[PDB]
Amino acid sequence: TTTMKISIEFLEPFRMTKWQESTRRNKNNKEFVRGQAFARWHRNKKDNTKGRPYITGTLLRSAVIRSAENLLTLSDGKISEKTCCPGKFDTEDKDRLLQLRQRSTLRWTDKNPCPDNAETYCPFCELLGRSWRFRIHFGNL
Amino acid sequence: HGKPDRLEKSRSVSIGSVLKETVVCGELVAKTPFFFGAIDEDAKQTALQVLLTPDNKYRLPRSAVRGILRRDLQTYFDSPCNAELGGRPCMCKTCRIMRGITVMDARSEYNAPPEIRHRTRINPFTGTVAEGALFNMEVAPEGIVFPFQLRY
Amino acid sequence: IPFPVPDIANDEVEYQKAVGGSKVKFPGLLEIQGAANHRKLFSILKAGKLNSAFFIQSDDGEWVESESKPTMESHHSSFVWILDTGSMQLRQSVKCVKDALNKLKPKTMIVWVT
Amino acid sequence: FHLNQLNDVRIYGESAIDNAPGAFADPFWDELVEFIRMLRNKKSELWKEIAIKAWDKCREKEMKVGNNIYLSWYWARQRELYDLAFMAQDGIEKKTRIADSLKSRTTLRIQELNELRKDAHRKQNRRLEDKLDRIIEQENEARDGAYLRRNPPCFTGGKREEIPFARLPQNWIAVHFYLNELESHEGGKGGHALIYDPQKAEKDQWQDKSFDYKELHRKFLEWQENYILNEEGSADFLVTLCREIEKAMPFLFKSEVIPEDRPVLWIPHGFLHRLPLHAAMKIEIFWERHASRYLPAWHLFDPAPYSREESSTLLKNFEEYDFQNLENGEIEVYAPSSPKKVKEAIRENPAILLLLCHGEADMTNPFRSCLKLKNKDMTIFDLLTVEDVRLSGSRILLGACESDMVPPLEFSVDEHLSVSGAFLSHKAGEIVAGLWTVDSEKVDECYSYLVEEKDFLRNLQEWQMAETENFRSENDSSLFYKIAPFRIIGFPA
Ligand SMILES: [Zn+2]
Ligand SMILES: [Zn+2]
Repeated sequence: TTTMKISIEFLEPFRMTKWQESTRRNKNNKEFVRGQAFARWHRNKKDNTKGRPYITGTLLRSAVIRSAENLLTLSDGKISEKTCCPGKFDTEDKDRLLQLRQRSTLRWTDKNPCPDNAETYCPFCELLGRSWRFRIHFGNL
Repeated sequence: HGKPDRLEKSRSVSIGSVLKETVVCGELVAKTPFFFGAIDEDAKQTALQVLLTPDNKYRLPRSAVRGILRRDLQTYFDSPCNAELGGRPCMCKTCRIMRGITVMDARSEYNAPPEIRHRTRINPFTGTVAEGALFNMEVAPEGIVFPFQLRY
Repeated sequence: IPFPVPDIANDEVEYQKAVGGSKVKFPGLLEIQGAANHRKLFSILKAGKLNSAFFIQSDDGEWVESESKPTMESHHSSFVWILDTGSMQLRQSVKCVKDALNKLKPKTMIVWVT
Repeated sequence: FHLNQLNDVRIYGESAIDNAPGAFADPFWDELVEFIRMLRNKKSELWKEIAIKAWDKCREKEMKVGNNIYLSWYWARQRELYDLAFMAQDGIEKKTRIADSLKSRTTLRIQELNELRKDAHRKQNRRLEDKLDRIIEQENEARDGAYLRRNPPCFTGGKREEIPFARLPQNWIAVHFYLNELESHEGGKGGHALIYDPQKAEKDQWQDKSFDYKELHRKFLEWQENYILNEEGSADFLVTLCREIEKAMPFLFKSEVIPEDRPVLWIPHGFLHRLPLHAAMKIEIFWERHASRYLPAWHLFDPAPYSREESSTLLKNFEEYDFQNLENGEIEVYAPSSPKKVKEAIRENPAILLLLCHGEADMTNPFRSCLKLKNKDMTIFDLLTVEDVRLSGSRILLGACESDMVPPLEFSVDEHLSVSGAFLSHKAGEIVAGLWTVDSEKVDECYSYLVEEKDFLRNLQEWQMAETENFRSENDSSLFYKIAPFRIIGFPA
């Protein structure tokens, strides 16, 4: 593996969620689900407010995927000599997912997604990580 | 808190390859005193309080600017938006514009303390102050200048 | 041979690009052998936006509608060629020309080919 | 029930339903549906008896609800009881009665208000006209979600007879749709088409065909959003949707279901009011086999003669384009028309009324859908408050875009309040209108033929077939997008 160091610089005041107990970090808690787009507070020890803020790599990943959809829309799906399929955003075990996509997905081709047992995946499916094992892993900030 | 919908159906939408970004820069200048309300729960002495930065500059917040833009767009089109939080994005003419808009949060160079105004209510029957109706208010002066940047 | 029963052709037809939620004139009748108006017509037919029909004179002397197609890019010596944007208007105007020949809707035009 | 005293369960359940309260706001109605679901989940045979009696009581007391506001607030929550009764009931005709009792309950009351306004006008009861205006105004407010300061007034109903299915003329076929959400959500088919052939012996007159509507609904939503954003770049999604109709309902192209070349009456439900069912695509299009006609609901079936007046009018506010075929017909044309002219024509009961103008369906509230007339838009709200209207038996042709479209939302009750629906609520004979944007040249050439040949059912089919031969040569989505939007609403004598 090869490591890419990154940093994020804010130009405006950013929003942060209120810390919650582990019994409440699930889809049936409206307060937790509403805060999932903000920064988080980490308590060093659960019975004390002492802590520090952080940002999950999952959120950055989601923002990057949205950006990739827009860029591929502008290029008509071309990236170098390769062309991207529509990606796949369809899961049978829904209840695994804490959040589900409500917005529509941007479209650039009629072609079907890459097969689930393929060896070769187009760049968008590599970015989706569809190719304990990661191909592109986002750490926390 | 808005509740997202887990039975929402999936859609693919083209939007096309034509895509432009317009940038507008300027200033917003206070022609009257102004009041962006925000109470510090640990400050009891003043009843109505103004929003400030931690270093006591006046703040024109992004949330208010977006809210006013959405209000004035509905005033232009002359049709209120009825949509509730959650579910697939609303397709009315105002929401589609607001989904392209971006605005900077802004603050002032001016950082002097606010004015304090007295305020009261008169009992109409007796012509004298009503029971409990004495209160005070922070106010931001006229003449403050804010940077303004909008993108679409 | 000049076009028989010329009384029934229109004076002018005016085709226009349609609109919803760029003009071209023609003189209503053309006579042609098997050039500006001809190139103009050829432009529209290559664009593909006129319906059309044909008549042919059967040996008994009566004109009958031809079983043929005007593909882009028999013993018979003259053709009547009717064109319209409207399919149903064409089916009406072709009836009118059948009655006229064997004894029009506004956008119909006639071409006499010899 | 927990004591297995099932005859006493029957007795107490019947006693409870027989004494049910009038107000659908009462918590009784929640407890009743919970009770029926409990019986069904324990797989007790009692559940089918109780469900049908509960439906019959609910249907009886919907009749007493006084206006569309309370109807949308409280009765709309009882839909699941109709789903349960539809599943309990085995007879197909009685299934169809259960289905039909849910449809167009608000439009019925708008129609009754339109009738009341006639009697008030001819008797100059001004204060009754103000009450009639207030109720429409408050209904308009409620669909914007606004708080109502005053209790809306209540109106007793018209003479709501139950229409026998036998009153369909002998040469027609009727297809009644129902979308059972509970059955769908449990993973069943959930979509039903109830098909009536009046020519057969009575034991064979009904068929019940069922289908899965989830994918059809997804492709509808996909076309709808692409339409709002593009719009005419959505033609390929329209072709996809029309092919999906046949994928979901393969029985539409089988002669043993729909006999050869007989005309079909559609009575849709839910989002099926939005679709061009006449354009289902096997290539073979449905309109090549059958002519089609639409009603919102079967209890609205009311054949009346066409108007006797020897007068017709064409009103135009459309100056980009020259309608050469319509403007050289025998009908006189007035342009540019304002809302005052439309209000004048609408109280002359014309034989044929043509309106050529732009139109726009609202995105949030049906009452704000409008026609673009000269200096002012005319909305559905304006049409439903014109004081003097006389359209009984008139034939109406709307050249406007989206004149049969409704907002991209699901209202709390089954309803299709388009502009075409507004005209039908004034008892027009039949209306021709567009389900989406309409091309001006196609409007000209279609409506000219309809006006010349005054039999809309056959003539629209002949026009659609005559255009399809140009579709086949290249299978161009853009051309199909231009043929498909027109449909006929209403059923005259
Ligand atoms: Zn791929
Ligand atoms: Zn909206």
